[PDB]
Amino acid sequence: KKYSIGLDIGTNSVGWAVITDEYKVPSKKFKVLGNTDRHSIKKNLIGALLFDSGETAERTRLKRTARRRYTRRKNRICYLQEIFSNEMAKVDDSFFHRLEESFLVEEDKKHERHPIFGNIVDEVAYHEKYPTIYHLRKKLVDSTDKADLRLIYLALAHMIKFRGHFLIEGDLNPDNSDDLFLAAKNLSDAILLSDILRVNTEITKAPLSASMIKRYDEHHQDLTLLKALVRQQLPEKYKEIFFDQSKNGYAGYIDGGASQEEFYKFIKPILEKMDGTEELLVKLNREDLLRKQRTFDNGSIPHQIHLGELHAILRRQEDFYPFLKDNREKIEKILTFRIPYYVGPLARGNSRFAWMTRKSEETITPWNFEEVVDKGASAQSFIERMTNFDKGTYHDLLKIIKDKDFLDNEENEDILEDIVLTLTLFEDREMIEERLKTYAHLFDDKVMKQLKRRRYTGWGRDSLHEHIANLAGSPAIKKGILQTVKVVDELVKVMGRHKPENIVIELVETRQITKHVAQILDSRMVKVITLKSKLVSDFRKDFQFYKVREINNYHHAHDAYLNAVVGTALIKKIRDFATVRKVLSMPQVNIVKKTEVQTGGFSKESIRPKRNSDKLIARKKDWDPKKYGGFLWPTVAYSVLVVAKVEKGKSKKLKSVKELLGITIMERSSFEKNPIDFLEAKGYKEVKKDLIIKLPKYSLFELENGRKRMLASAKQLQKGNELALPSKYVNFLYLASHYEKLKGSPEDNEQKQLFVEQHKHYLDEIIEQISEFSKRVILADANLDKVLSAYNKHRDKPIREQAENIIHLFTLTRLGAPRAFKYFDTTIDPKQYRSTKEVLDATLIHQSITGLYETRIDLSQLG
RNA sequence: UAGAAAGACGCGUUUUAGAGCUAGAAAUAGCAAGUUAAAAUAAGGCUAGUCCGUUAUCAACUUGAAAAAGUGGCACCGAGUCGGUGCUU
DNA sequence: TTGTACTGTAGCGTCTCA
DNA sequence: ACAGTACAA
Repeated sequence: KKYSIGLDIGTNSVGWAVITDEYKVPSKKFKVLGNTDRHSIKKNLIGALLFDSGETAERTRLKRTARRRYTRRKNRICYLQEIFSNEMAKVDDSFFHRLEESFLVEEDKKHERHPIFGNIVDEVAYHEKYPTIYHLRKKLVDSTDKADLRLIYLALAHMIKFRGHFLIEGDLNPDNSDDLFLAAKNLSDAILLSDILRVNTEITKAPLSASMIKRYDEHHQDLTLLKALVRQQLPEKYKEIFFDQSKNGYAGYIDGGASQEEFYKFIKPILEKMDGTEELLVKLNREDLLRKQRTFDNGSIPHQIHLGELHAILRRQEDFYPFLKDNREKIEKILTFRIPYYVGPLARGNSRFAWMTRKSEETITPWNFEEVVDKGASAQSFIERMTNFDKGTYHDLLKIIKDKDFLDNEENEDILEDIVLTLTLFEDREMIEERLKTYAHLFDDKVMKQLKRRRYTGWGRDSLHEHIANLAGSPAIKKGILQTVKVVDELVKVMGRHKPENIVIELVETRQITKHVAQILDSRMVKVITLKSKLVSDFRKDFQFYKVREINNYHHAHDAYLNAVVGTALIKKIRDFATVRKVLSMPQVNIVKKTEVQTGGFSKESIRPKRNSDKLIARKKDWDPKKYGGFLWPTVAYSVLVVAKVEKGKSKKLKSVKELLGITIMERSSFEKNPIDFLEAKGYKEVKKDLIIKLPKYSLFELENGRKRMLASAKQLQKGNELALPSKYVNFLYLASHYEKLKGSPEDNEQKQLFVEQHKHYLDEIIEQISEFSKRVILADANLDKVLSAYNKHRDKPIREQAENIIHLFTLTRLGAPRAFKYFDTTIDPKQYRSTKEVLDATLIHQSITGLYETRIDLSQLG
């Protein structure tokens, strides 16, 4: 009539147990549903839940921020094109069209394949005249001659597509340098520009283009010297270095994927043993030898350099094109504008992150930003929304008031709370002034213009899904909480809604968890015990109950049992203690890997080159991956068992087939919108609508002779069986190791040290046990012959290392995916179950959250 | 020691553009050149925003657009992953 | 033409704020 | 986990 529940809480596992007063685990007969022969199974009330670790939201946050970055950059270029469109339609209406179609292949383009000029000779002449865009930028800054609008748009679009960082708040004009306050400020500008820019010998308003043009010319002359020198000294490696793109040469540096430092470390011995390269070595040691222009170290350039160059070109070209003079400040705004950090996304109430408030409901652009956005309300909403609700100044403001008695004034101190509220919340000078506006008449101008600098820091301290969705903490650590609440719900469900007298659970987080599960007694209709792990740890050492975590997953459920037993024993206090030995040795433990649908990214993110394979994913709707390339390795959401007719053969025949097919994550929406039509799109005919079965990852299949296999994907399986050793074997395998810390005392505990050699033969029987279980459910032959041979050739080694590598040997047997393991001195290579045909006639198992209730679907009776 | 949200930057990848020349029946061989740009950066979605799209939730079966609710006897002896016995309606 | 065995492939660095 | 090459039918 009385039962207790032991719970072990972890990132991946929730061990559960049902304990009676003699510490017995009851064994009860459960109705099993489904079309199979059985209608009753017998299973023990002890088990473990296994699931994948939960994911933190950091990756999703970075991906969302990158998405917003690309969206706003494309919007910047769209603004610039919108400005230039009226004038540029007069000369080349198709110019922007060719720019957007530059990605397409020659037959797919709606205009000529040369984007900038639309004809071969002009494009070749432009590339010869300006080898890079930086040559064009320097030419437009320096020369006062009229320029074509295509070239000016190219320079400006390169300016604002890649505008550089915003870590500088002043002006930082690039021509300032390479009354002590102003001299010190300008010399600070000089030291930062010397960190950014190397040298400018002949003065120009475009020092970045000058320095990188020097970089390009130096690279050209040094490559010419390298070609001549390698031809004159080492003709056999010329083919290697300047043609082979795979051997990390200069050809690998340019055409291949070699970065700067690997190319340097490859070329350095080459320029060391051959002579005449002292300048080349000293340039390599400066990391200035054959540099590119677009380089990883360009993150240091402030946006003010690009802004100065852009201002220079528009001052040069305003008289030729008065259209630029009409809206010069607009293009300068497009470079210099940035969404404020406190505003947030510019939504219209549709985001789940946005908090901004707008005044006048026009579309927000660079130019009307400060007159449409209520900066005050948005800025205070930034700071109020993430500060938690509730569960010195006596000597400091004396300076500002210049009086202590008026600091001790009592009547008007609510607004005095509210000024320090303002300067604890806000930071911006104008915006602190705008929220400080309220108190203007109480004080003369100098004292609040001094007082606004007084920055303050610090702060003084239903449905179940929505009842947990409001909780604090990371989304990764909460998964065990949701699963444990659901396991408790089912364990009270199983026994006619009889509450347990005591449940025992596994620092500050679990102190909060104890209260959160304690609120259930009045929120959701159970003496919860906050058991410390140390008590179970020394108790498990005080007796024979050693664990070796490398063997199997049963020790989760065993730890749940130990939790329940120690908790009920504890509450009962500078036949039962006889029962515990039997209950540890039980071979049947309900272990459930949680069937969960994979959610996440479409595939591995690297875009593969063009290939003739049909497994490349189209990275855009029109972009056929035969020609354009695309992604590989899509993530499957879940498998789907489908029975249908498929025509096969040149003389096609409507042959019936049963197989499972994988739904990838982006096909999931289209499949669940209309399953049959998606399946017919895949080539299946007369699909049986009601016979379709959804199969998530870790779907469990039971096969003949008790073999269980777990489903990893539509094309891959996992081992789904666990071996249980007798506890004596586990005790030998534990006590064969840890000699420097096992005994704890030097001579009384010696029988633990002596225990292993008088039972060395257990290791031989454990060998036969592993072999019998591998002919049972692993069915690996060659790997078994390998491990038997390796055991026979090393069986006389000292006992500690033998037992440690016997512990290593259980990777062959452990639940989950097969993996390589070293044993003594040889890698036993794993095997991969790429054969899902064997489960299309097996017994599909649907397991409840505890795994007690089951549903058995015999697939061979379908179709 | 780590959790959530916002604003940015620089690379990288992919396709195209940057006329390769000479000897060539050709296979290929010698020679020249290489640094840059455009576009995309989850397919896309509709509430069409300079917004949203990788976090969280998810056995089966019956209702419910969904939300959400409901659906499976006991005692004993054994233990190769659970087996059987008897009582019960 | 359809399954098995063996080997290879897999986005990232750096900020600023309350 | 999936892709690609290399073979057994």
